[PDB]
Amino acid sequence: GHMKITVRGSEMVYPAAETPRRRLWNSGPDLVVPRFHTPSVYFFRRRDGEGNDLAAADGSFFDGARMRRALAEALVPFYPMAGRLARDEDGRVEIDCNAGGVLFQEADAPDATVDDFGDFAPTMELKRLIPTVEYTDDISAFPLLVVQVTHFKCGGVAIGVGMQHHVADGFSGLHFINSWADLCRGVPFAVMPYIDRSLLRARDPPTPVYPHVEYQPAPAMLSPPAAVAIFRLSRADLGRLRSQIPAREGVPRLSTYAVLAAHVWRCASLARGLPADQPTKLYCATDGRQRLQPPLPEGYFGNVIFTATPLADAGTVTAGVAEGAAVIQAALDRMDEGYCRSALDYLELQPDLSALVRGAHTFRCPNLGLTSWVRLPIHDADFGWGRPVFMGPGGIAYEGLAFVLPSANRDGSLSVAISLQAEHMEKFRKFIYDF
Ligand SMILES: CC(C)(COP(=O)(O)OP(=O)(O)OC[C@H]1O[C@@H](n2cnc3c(N)ncnc32)[C@H](O)[C@@H]1OP(=O)(O)O)[C@@H](O)C(=O)NCCC(=O)NCCSC(=O)/C=C/c1ccc(O)cc1
Repeated sequence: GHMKITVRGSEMVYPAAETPRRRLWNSGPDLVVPRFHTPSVYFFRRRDGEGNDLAAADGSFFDGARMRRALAEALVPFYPMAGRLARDEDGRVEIDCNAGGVLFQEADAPDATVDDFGDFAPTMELKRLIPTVEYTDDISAFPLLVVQVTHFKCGGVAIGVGMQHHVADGFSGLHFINSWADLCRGVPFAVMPYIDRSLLRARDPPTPVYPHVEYQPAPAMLSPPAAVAIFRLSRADLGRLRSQIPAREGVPRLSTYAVLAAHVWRCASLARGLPADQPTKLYCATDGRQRLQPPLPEGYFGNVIFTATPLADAGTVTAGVAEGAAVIQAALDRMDEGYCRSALDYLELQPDLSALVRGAHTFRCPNLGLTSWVRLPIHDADFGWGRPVFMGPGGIAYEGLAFVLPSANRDGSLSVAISLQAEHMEKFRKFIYDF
Protein backbone atom coordinates (compact mmCIF):
# COMPACT_ATOMS: atom_id res chain seq x y z
CA GLY A 1 0.00 0.00 0.00
CA HIS A 2 0.95 3.68 -0.15
CA MET A 3 1.09 5.29 3.28
CA LYS A 4 0.13 8.89 3.90
CA ILE A 5 3.33 10.62 5.09
CA THR A 6 3.34 14.38 5.52
CA VAL A 7 6.65 16.24 6.05
CA ARG A 8 5.93 19.01 8.57
CA GLY A 9 9.25 20.84 8.39
CA SER A 10 12.79 20.57 6.93
CA GLU A 11 15.82 22.34 8.36
CA MET A 12 19.58 22.36 7.75
CA VAL A 13 21.45 21.75 11.00
CA TYR A 14 24.94 23.15 11.52
CA PRO A 15 27.74 22.49 14.01
CA ALA A 16 27.11 24.47 17.18
CA ALA A 17 30.70 25.67 17.46
CA GLU A 18 33.92 26.34 15.55
CA THR A 19 34.95 23.48 13.28
CA PRO A 20 37.99 23.21 11.00
CA ARG A 21 37.62 24.49 7.44
CA ARG A 22 39.65 22.09 5.33
CA ARG A 23 39.78 19.53 2.57
CA LEU A 24 39.75 16.02 4.02
CA TRP A 25 41.60 13.40 1.98
CA ASN A 26 39.81 10.12 1.42
CA SER A 27 41.56 6.77 1.52
CA GLY A 28 41.29 4.04 -1.09
CA PRO A 29 38.64 2.22 0.96
CA ASP A 30 36.59 5.46 1.26
CA LEU A 31 36.45 5.66 -2.53
CA VAL A 32 35.34 2.15 -3.49
CA VAL A 33 32.32 1.73 -1.19
CA PRO A 34 28.94 2.09 -2.99
CA ARG A 35 27.96 5.59 -4.16
CA PHE A 36 24.79 5.98 -2.25
CA HIS A 37 23.51 7.47 0.95
CA THR A 38 23.57 4.29 2.97
CA PRO A 39 19.97 3.86 4.11
CA SER A 40 19.00 2.75 7.58
CA VAL A 41 15.71 2.93 9.49
CA TYR A 42 15.04 2.74 13.24
CA PHE A 43 11.64 2.05 14.80
CA PHE A 44 10.69 3.01 18.32
CA ARG A 45 7.49 1.98 20.02
CA ARG A 46 5.51 4.37 22.17
CA ARG A 47 4.61 1.71 24.72
CA ASP A 48 7.00 -0.80 26.24
CA GLY A 49 6.54 -4.51 26.87
CA GLU A 50 3.93 -4.16 29.62
CA GLY A 51 2.07 -1.18 28.11
CA ASN A 52 3.76 1.79 29.81
CA ASP A 53 4.05 5.02 27.83
CA LEU A 54 7.73 5.55 26.97
CA ALA A 55 7.39 9.32 26.89
CA ALA A 56 9.83 11.03 29.26
CA ALA A 57 8.80 12.60 32.57
CA ASP A 58 8.45 16.01 30.84
CA GLY A 59 6.05 14.51 28.29
CA SER A 60 8.57 14.53 25.43
CA PHE A 61 8.83 11.73 22.87
CA PHE A 62 11.35 12.40 20.10
CA ASP A 63 11.07 16.16 20.52
CA GLY A 64 12.52 17.77 17.40
CA ALA A 65 14.19 20.83 18.93
CA ARG A 66 16.00 18.62 21.41
CA MET A 67 17.17 16.21 18.76
CA ARG A 68 18.42 19.06 16.56
CA ARG A 69 20.31 20.72 19.40
CA ALA A 70 22.01 17.42 20.16
CA LEU A 71 22.71 16.91 16.46
CA ALA A 72 24.41 20.31 16.20
CA GLU A 73 26.63 19.40 19.21
CA ALA A 74 27.49 16.07 17.64
CA LEU A 75 28.55 17.73 14.41
CA VAL A 76 31.32 19.64 16.18
CA PRO A 77 33.63 16.66 16.83
CA PHE A 78 32.19 14.76 13.84
CA TYR A 79 32.51 17.81 11.59
CA PRO A 80 33.16 16.05 8.29
CA MET A 81 29.58 14.82 8.55
CA ALA A 82 28.48 18.45 8.03
CA GLY A 83 30.72 18.70 4.96
CA ARG A 84 30.25 18.26 1.23
CA LEU A 85 31.93 16.11 -1.43
CA ALA A 86 34.47 17.77 -3.69
CA ARG A 87 37.45 16.80 -5.81
CA ASP A 88 41.15 17.58 -5.35
CA GLU A 89 43.36 18.95 -8.17
CA ASP A 90 43.75 15.42 -9.54
CA GLY A 91 40.04 14.70 -9.63
CA ARG A 92 40.10 12.48 -6.56
CA VAL A 93 36.96 12.77 -4.47
CA GLU A 94 37.50 14.26 -1.01
CA ILE A 95 35.35 15.81 1.71
CA ASP A 96 35.05 19.59 1.81
CA CYS A 97 34.66 20.29 5.53
CA ASN A 98 32.80 23.49 5.07
CA ALA A 99 30.10 23.12 7.76
CA GLY A 100 27.37 23.17 5.11
CA GLY A 101 25.21 21.22 7.54
CA VAL A 102 22.95 18.16 7.55
CA LEU A 103 19.26 17.86 6.61
CA PHE A 104 16.88 17.15 9.48
CA GLN A 105 13.12 16.91 8.93
CA GLU A 106 10.02 15.74 10.76
CA ALA A 107 7.03 13.98 9.34
CA ASP A 108 3.65 12.62 10.36
CA ALA A 109 1.85 9.49 9.26
CA PRO A 110 -1.60 10.09 10.82
CA ASP A 111 -3.22 6.87 9.57
CA ALA A 112 -0.40 4.32 9.85
CA THR A 113 1.10 2.49 12.82
CA VAL A 114 4.49 0.92 13.44
CA ASP A 115 2.72 -2.48 13.30
CA ASP A 116 1.61 -1.78 9.70
CA PHE A 117 5.21 -2.19 8.56
CA GLY A 118 5.07 -5.83 9.67
CA ASP A 119 8.47 -7.53 9.33
CA PHE A 120 10.10 -4.25 8.29
CA ALA A 121 11.26 -5.67 4.93
CA PRO A 122 13.35 -3.00 3.15
CA THR A 123 10.80 -2.13 0.50
CA MET A 124 10.61 1.09 -1.47
CA GLU A 125 7.76 2.01 0.90
CA LEU A 126 10.16 1.71 3.86
CA LYS A 127 12.61 3.89 1.94
CA ARG A 128 10.02 6.70 2.06
CA LEU A 129 11.02 7.13 5.75
CA ILE A 130 14.43 8.50 4.63
CA PRO A 131 14.65 11.87 2.90
CA THR A 132 15.22 11.62 -0.82
CA VAL A 133 18.42 13.01 -2.30
CA GLU A 134 18.47 14.52 -5.82
CA TYR A 135 21.78 13.58 -7.46
CA THR A 136 22.99 15.97 -10.14
CA ASP A 137 26.41 16.34 -11.72
CA ASP A 138 27.48 18.72 -8.93
CA ILE A 139 28.65 16.30 -6.24
CA SER A 140 28.94 19.18 -3.74
CA ALA A 141 25.26 20.07 -4.00
CA PHE A 142 23.70 17.65 -1.47
CA PRO A 143 24.17 17.05 2.26
CA LEU A 144 26.18 14.03 3.31
CA LEU A 145 23.63 13.24 5.98
CA VAL A 146 19.84 13.35 5.78
CA VAL A 147 17.46 12.40 8.57
CA GLN A 148 13.72 12.12 8.89
CA VAL A 149 11.82 11.62 12.12
CA THR A 150 8.35 10.26 11.36
CA HIS A 151 5.54 10.02 13.93
CA PHE A 152 2.81 7.39 13.65
CA LYS A 153 -0.79 6.99 14.72
CA CYS A 154 0.21 4.56 17.47
CA GLY A 155 2.56 7.16 19.00
CA GLY A 156 5.59 5.32 17.66
CA VAL A 157 8.45 6.86 15.70
CA ALA A 158 10.73 5.99 12.84
CA ILE A 159 14.13 7.60 12.28
CA GLY A 160 15.32 7.23 8.74
CA VAL A 161 19.01 7.88 8.07
CA GLY A 162 20.84 8.34 4.82
CA MET A 163 24.60 8.64 5.08
CA GLN A 164 26.79 9.27 2.04
CA HIS A 165 29.20 6.35 2.07
CA HIS A 166 32.48 8.34 1.53
CA VAL A 167 32.13 9.80 5.03
CA ALA A 168 31.75 6.63 7.07
CA ASP A 169 31.24 2.87 7.10
CA GLY A 170 28.98 1.00 9.53
CA PHE A 171 31.08 1.30 12.66
CA SER A 172 31.91 4.96 12.07
CA GLY A 173 28.40 5.87 10.92
CA LEU A 174 26.80 4.30 13.99
CA HIS A 175 29.51 5.83 16.16
CA PHE A 176 28.07 9.18 14.98
CA ILE A 177 24.40 8.22 15.37
CA ASN A 178 24.88 6.64 18.79
CA SER A 179 26.94 9.63 19.95
CA TRP A 180 24.13 11.91 18.79
CA ALA A 181 21.70 9.69 20.70
CA ASP A 182 23.90 9.85 23.83
CA LEU A 183 24.00 13.65 23.69
CA CYS A 184 20.24 13.77 23.19
CA ARG A 185 19.81 11.42 26.13
CA GLY A 186 21.95 13.81 28.16
CA VAL A 187 25.18 11.87 28.53
CA PRO A 188 28.65 12.59 27.12
CA PHE A 189 29.61 9.99 24.52
CA ALA A 190 32.57 7.84 25.39
CA VAL A 191 34.77 8.05 22.31
CA MET A 192 35.89 11.19 20.48
CA PRO A 193 36.31 10.62 16.73
CA TYR A 194 39.75 10.60 15.07
CA ILE A 195 39.31 12.54 11.86
CA ASP A 196 42.50 12.38 9.82
CA ARG A 197 42.46 9.49 7.35
CA SER A 198 46.14 9.56 6.35
CA LEU A 199 46.61 6.48 8.57
CA LEU A 200 45.16 4.50 5.68
CA ARG A 201 47.51 5.94 3.07
CA ALA A 202 49.31 3.36 0.96
CA ARG A 203 52.99 2.53 1.49
CA ASP A 204 55.55 4.37 -0.62
CA PRO A 205 56.35 2.88 -3.08
CA PRO A 206 53.16 0.87 -3.23
CA THR A 207 53.96 -2.85 -3.01
CA PRO A 208 50.89 -5.03 -3.53
CA VAL A 209 51.55 -8.73 -3.05
CA TYR A 210 48.21 -10.26 -3.99
CA PRO A 211 46.07 -10.15 -7.14
CA HIS A 212 43.21 -8.74 -5.09
CA VAL A 213 40.45 -10.69 -6.75
CA GLU A 214 37.90 -8.55 -4.90
CA TYR A 215 38.68 -5.59 -7.17
CA GLN A 216 38.49 -7.59 -10.42
CA PRO A 217 35.27 -7.44 -12.54
CA ALA A 218 32.65 -9.88 -11.34
CA PRO A 219 31.67 -12.84 -13.50
CA ALA A 220 29.01 -12.35 -16.17
CA MET A 221 26.32 -14.92 -17.13
CA LEU A 222 27.69 -17.43 -19.61
CA SER A 223 26.44 -16.44 -23.07
CA PRO A 224 13.98 -7.67 -14.44
CA PRO A 225 11.80 -6.38 -11.55
CA ALA A 226 13.67 -6.84 -8.26
CA ALA A 227 11.72 -8.13 -5.27
CA VAL A 228 12.71 -7.41 -1.67
CA ALA A 229 12.06 -9.54 1.38
CA ILE A 230 13.34 -10.38 4.84
CA PHE A 231 13.75 -13.87 6.34
CA ARG A 232 14.25 -14.86 9.97
CA LEU A 233 16.18 -17.93 10.99
CA SER A 234 15.78 -18.86 14.64
CA ARG A 235 18.73 -19.82 16.88
CA ALA A 236 17.51 -23.44 16.56
CA ASP A 237 17.38 -23.22 12.74
CA LEU A 238 20.92 -21.81 12.60
CA GLY A 239 22.01 -24.59 14.95
CA ARG A 240 20.46 -27.28 12.83
CA LEU A 241 21.95 -25.73 9.73
CA ARG A 242 25.41 -25.75 11.27
CA SER A 243 24.92 -29.36 12.52
CA GLN A 244 24.52 -30.48 8.89
CA ILE A 245 28.19 -29.64 8.22
CA PRO A 246 30.73 -32.26 9.24
CA ALA A 247 32.88 -30.88 12.06
CA ARG A 248 35.82 -33.20 12.40
CA GLU A 249 38.67 -33.08 14.88
CA GLY A 250 41.60 -31.16 13.47
CA VAL A 251 39.48 -29.11 11.07
CA PRO A 252 39.15 -25.43 11.93
CA ARG A 253 35.64 -24.45 12.83
CA LEU A 254 33.49 -22.58 10.30
CA SER A 255 32.19 -19.16 11.32
CA THR A 256 28.42 -18.66 11.57
CA TYR A 257 28.77 -16.01 8.89
CA ALA A 258 30.40 -18.56 6.53
CA VAL A 259 27.67 -21.15 7.18
CA LEU A 260 24.80 -18.74 6.78
CA ALA A 261 26.38 -17.09 3.78
CA ALA A 262 26.89 -20.49 2.14
CA HIS A 263 23.24 -21.23 2.73
CA VAL A 264 22.10 -17.91 1.22
CA TRP A 265 24.47 -18.24 -1.70
CA ARG A 266 23.31 -21.81 -2.36
CA CYS A 267 19.60 -20.83 -2.15
CA ALA A 268 20.03 -17.81 -4.44
CA SER A 269 22.02 -19.80 -6.91
CA LEU A 270 19.39 -22.57 -7.03
CA ALA A 271 16.54 -20.05 -7.26
CA ARG A 272 18.30 -18.36 -10.18
CA GLY A 273 18.75 -21.76 -11.84
CA LEU A 274 22.50 -21.37 -12.34
CA PRO A 275 24.19 -24.16 -14.34
CA ALA A 276 26.98 -26.05 -12.57
CA ASP A 277 29.66 -24.37 -14.70
CA GLN A 278 28.45 -20.80 -14.09
CA PRO A 279 30.98 -18.85 -12.07
CA THR A 280 29.61 -16.90 -9.17
CA LYS A 281 31.13 -14.39 -6.82
CA LEU A 282 29.99 -13.48 -3.32
CA TYR A 283 30.99 -10.04 -1.98
CA CYS A 284 31.62 -9.92 1.79
CA ALA A 285 32.32 -6.55 3.42
CA THR A 286 35.08 -7.01 6.04
CA ASP A 287 35.99 -4.58 8.80
CA GLY A 288 39.68 -3.72 8.61
CA ARG A 289 39.73 -2.39 12.15
CA GLN A 290 39.86 -5.92 13.50
CA ARG A 291 42.68 -6.80 11.07
CA LEU A 292 45.12 -3.87 10.79
CA GLN A 293 48.15 -3.93 13.08
CA PRO A 294 48.88 -1.67 14.90
CA PRO A 295 45.18 -1.01 15.42
CA LEU A 296 43.78 2.35 14.35
CA PRO A 297 42.82 4.89 16.99
CA GLU A 298 39.61 3.77 18.70
CA GLY A 299 37.54 6.61 17.25
CA TYR A 300 38.87 6.46 13.64
CA PHE A 301 36.18 8.14 11.57
CA GLY A 302 35.95 6.86 8.00
CA ASN A 303 35.64 3.64 5.96
CA VAL A 304 37.87 0.71 6.88
CA ILE A 305 36.05 -1.76 4.57
CA PHE A 306 38.07 -4.41 2.79
CA THR A 307 36.25 -7.02 0.72
CA ALA A 308 36.40 -10.83 0.75
CA THR A 309 35.13 -12.34 -2.48
CA PRO A 310 34.77 -16.10 -2.57
CA LEU A 311 34.33 -17.24 -6.14
CA ALA A 312 33.34 -20.65 -7.37
CA ASP A 313 31.42 -22.54 -10.01
CA ALA A 314 27.72 -22.62 -9.09
CA GLY A 315 28.08 -26.44 -9.03
CA THR A 316 30.34 -26.18 -6.00
CA VAL A 317 28.01 -23.72 -4.17
CA THR A 318 24.81 -25.69 -4.86
CA ALA A 319 26.33 -29.14 -4.12
CA GLY A 320 25.85 -28.16 -0.53
CA VAL A 321 26.34 -25.70 2.29
CA ALA A 322 29.36 -27.70 3.54
CA GLU A 323 31.32 -27.09 0.33
CA GLY A 324 30.22 -23.49 -0.03
CA ALA A 325 30.97 -22.66 3.58
CA ALA A 326 34.53 -23.97 3.15
CA VAL A 327 35.12 -21.66 0.15
CA ILE A 328 33.77 -18.65 2.02
CA GLN A 329 35.77 -19.30 5.18
CA ALA A 330 38.95 -19.64 3.07
CA ALA A 331 38.26 -16.26 1.49
CA LEU A 332 37.62 -14.73 4.94
CA ASP A 333 40.75 -16.27 6.30
CA ARG A 334 42.80 -14.43 3.67
CA MET A 335 41.80 -11.11 5.15
CA ASP A 336 44.68 -10.45 7.53
CA GLU A 337 46.94 -7.48 8.16
CA GLY A 338 49.21 -8.23 5.21
CA TYR A 339 46.28 -8.66 2.82
CA CYS A 340 44.48 -5.51 3.87
CA ARG A 341 47.79 -3.60 3.66
CA SER A 342 48.41 -4.92 0.15
CA ALA A 343 44.89 -3.85 -0.83
CA LEU A 344 45.59 -0.23 0.16
CA ASP A 345 48.65 -0.32 -2.09
CA TYR A 346 46.72 -1.91 -4.94
CA LEU A 347 44.02 0.74 -4.84
CA GLU A 348 46.72 3.40 -4.82
CA LEU A 349 48.02 2.13 -8.19
CA GLN A 350 44.66 2.41 -9.92
CA PRO A 351 44.30 5.35 -12.31
CA ASP A 352 40.61 5.91 -11.53
CA LEU A 353 39.00 4.41 -8.44
CA SER A 354 35.48 5.32 -9.57
CA ALA A 355 35.79 2.38 -11.91
CA LEU A 356 36.16 -0.01 -8.93
CA VAL A 357 33.09 1.34 -7.09
CA ARG A 358 30.76 -1.50 -6.02
CA GLY A 359 27.31 -1.02 -7.53
CA ALA A 360 24.48 -2.62 -9.46
CA HIS A 361 26.78 -4.45 -11.89
CA THR A 362 28.76 -5.86 -8.93
CA PHE A 363 26.01 -7.65 -7.03
CA ARG A 364 23.59 -8.61 -9.79
CA CYS A 365 22.85 -12.19 -10.84
CA PRO A 366 24.91 -14.58 -10.95
CA ASN A 367 26.75 -12.84 -8.18
CA LEU A 368 25.73 -11.72 -4.70
CA GLY A 369 26.63 -9.41 -1.83
CA LEU A 370 26.08 -10.29 1.81
CA THR A 371 26.84 -7.50 4.22
CA SER A 372 26.79 -8.49 7.89
CA TRP A 373 25.40 -6.02 10.42
CA VAL A 374 25.55 -8.70 13.18
CA ARG A 375 28.37 -7.00 15.14
CA LEU A 376 27.33 -3.36 14.39
CA PRO A 377 25.72 -1.52 17.35
CA ILE A 378 22.48 -0.95 15.37
CA HIS A 379 20.20 -1.14 18.42
CA ASP A 380 22.10 1.21 20.71
CA ALA A 381 20.59 4.50 19.50
CA ASP A 382 18.66 5.54 22.65
CA PHE A 383 17.83 9.24 22.32
CA GLY A 384 16.10 9.33 25.67
CA TRP A 385 12.86 7.49 24.95
CA GLY A 386 14.15 3.92 24.69
CA ARG A 387 16.06 1.54 22.48
CA PRO A 388 14.67 0.79 19.04
CA VAL A 389 12.59 -2.31 18.43
CA PHE A 390 13.97 -2.72 14.92
CA MET A 391 16.88 -1.36 12.90
CA GLY A 392 17.55 -2.29 9.30
CA PRO A 393 18.39 -1.16 5.79
CA GLY A 394 16.03 1.49 4.50
CA GLY A 395 15.88 -0.12 1.11
CA ILE A 396 18.08 -2.28 -1.05
CA ALA A 397 18.91 -0.49 -4.30
CA TYR A 398 20.73 -3.32 -6.05
CA GLU A 399 19.51 -6.78 -7.01
CA GLY A 400 21.74 -9.44 -5.48
CA LEU A 401 22.54 -7.36 -2.42
CA ALA A 402 21.66 -8.71 1.02
CA PHE A 403 22.19 -8.01 4.72
CA VAL A 404 22.57 -10.15 7.82
CA LEU A 405 20.75 -8.53 10.73
CA PRO A 406 20.98 -9.44 14.41
CA SER A 407 17.85 -9.67 16.53
CA ALA A 408 16.64 -6.65 18.47
CA ASN A 409 15.87 -9.04 21.32
CA ARG A 410 17.94 -11.77 22.99
CA ASP A 411 16.64 -14.75 21.04
CA GLY A 412 19.82 -15.22 19.01
CA SER A 413 17.91 -15.34 15.70
CA LEU A 414 19.37 -13.75 12.55
CA SER A 415 17.53 -12.26 9.60
CA VAL A 416 18.52 -12.06 5.99
CA ALA A 417 17.20 -9.00 4.11
CA ILE A 418 17.65 -9.49 0.40
CA SER A 419 16.88 -8.28 -3.10
CA LEU A 420 16.48 -10.77 -6.00
CA GLN A 421 14.64 -10.89 -9.28
CA ALA A 422 10.94 -11.35 -8.57
CA GLU A 423 10.69 -14.75 -10.31
CA HIS A 424 13.71 -15.88 -8.35
CA MET A 425 12.49 -14.63 -4.99
CA GLU A 426 9.47 -16.85 -5.17
CA LYS A 427 11.80 -19.86 -5.08
CA PHE A 428 14.29 -18.35 -2.66
CA ARG A 429 11.47 -17.86 -0.16
CA LYS A 430 10.89 -21.60 -0.03
CA PHE A 431 14.52 -22.72 -0.36
CA ILE A 432 15.91 -20.73 2.55
CA TYR A 433 13.87 -22.96 4.95
CA ASP A 434 14.10 -26.16 2.81
CA PHE A 435 16.86 -27.97 4.70
C1 LIG B 1 31.80 -9.91 7.99
C2 LIG B 1 32.69 -10.85 8.81
C3 LIG B 1 33.68 -11.46 7.84
C4 LIG B 1 31.69 -11.89 9.29
O1 LIG B 1 31.35 -11.63 10.61
P1 LIG B 1 29.96 -11.01 11.26
O2 LIG B 1 28.60 -11.55 10.82
O3 LIG B 1 30.01 -9.50 11.31
O4 LIG B 1 30.15 -11.71 12.69
P2 LIG B 1 31.53 -11.99 13.51
O5 LIG B 1 32.07 -13.27 12.91
O6 LIG B 1 32.58 -10.88 13.50
O7 LIG B 1 31.04 -12.22 15.06
C5 LIG B 1 30.26 -13.34 15.36
C6 LIG B 1 31.07 -14.29 16.22
O8 LIG B 1 31.68 -13.64 17.17
C7 LIG B 1 31.12 -14.14 18.53
N1 LIG B 1 30.89 -13.08 19.32
C8 LIG B 1 29.98 -12.22 18.83
N2 LIG B 1 29.85 -11.21 19.69
C9 LIG B 1 30.69 -11.43 20.72
C10 LIG B 1 30.95 -10.70 21.86
N3 LIG B 1 30.34 -9.44 22.25
N4 LIG B 1 31.85 -11.14 22.74
C11 LIG B 1 32.50 -12.31 22.51
N5 LIG B 1 32.25 -13.02 21.38
C12 LIG B 1 31.34 -12.58 20.49
C13 LIG B 1 29.86 -14.96 18.15
O9 LIG B 1 29.70 -16.08 19.13
C14 LIG B 1 30.11 -15.40 16.94
O10 LIG B 1 30.82 -16.67 16.99
P3 LIG B 1 30.57 -17.87 15.88
O11 LIG B 1 29.14 -18.34 15.90
O12 LIG B 1 31.51 -18.99 16.19
O13 LIG B 1 30.83 -17.38 14.48
C15 LIG B 1 33.50 -10.19 9.95
O14 LIG B 1 34.86 -10.53 9.94
C16 LIG B 1 33.42 -8.68 9.79
O15 LIG B 1 34.31 -8.08 9.29
N6 LIG B 1 32.21 -8.02 10.21
C17 LIG B 1 32.07 -6.58 10.07
C18 LIG B 1 31.59 -6.33 8.63
C19 LIG B 1 31.22 -4.85 8.46
O16 LIG B 1 31.97 -3.99 8.79
N7 LIG B 1 29.94 -4.53 7.88
C20 LIG B 1 29.56 -3.14 7.70
C21 LIG B 1 30.02 -2.69 6.32
S1 LIG B 1 29.61 -0.93 6.12
C22 LIG B 1 27.82 -0.90 6.21
O17 LIG B 1 27.18 -1.84 5.89
C23 LIG B 1 27.26 0.38 6.78
C24 LIG B 1 26.07 0.42 7.33
C25 LIG B 1 25.60 1.72 7.96
C26 LIG B 1 24.66 1.62 8.97
C27 LIG B 1 24.21 2.75 9.60
C28 LIG B 1 24.71 3.99 9.23
O18 LIG B 1 24.23 5.12 9.88
C29 LIG B 1 25.67 4.09 8.23
C30 LIG B 1 26.12 2.95 7.59
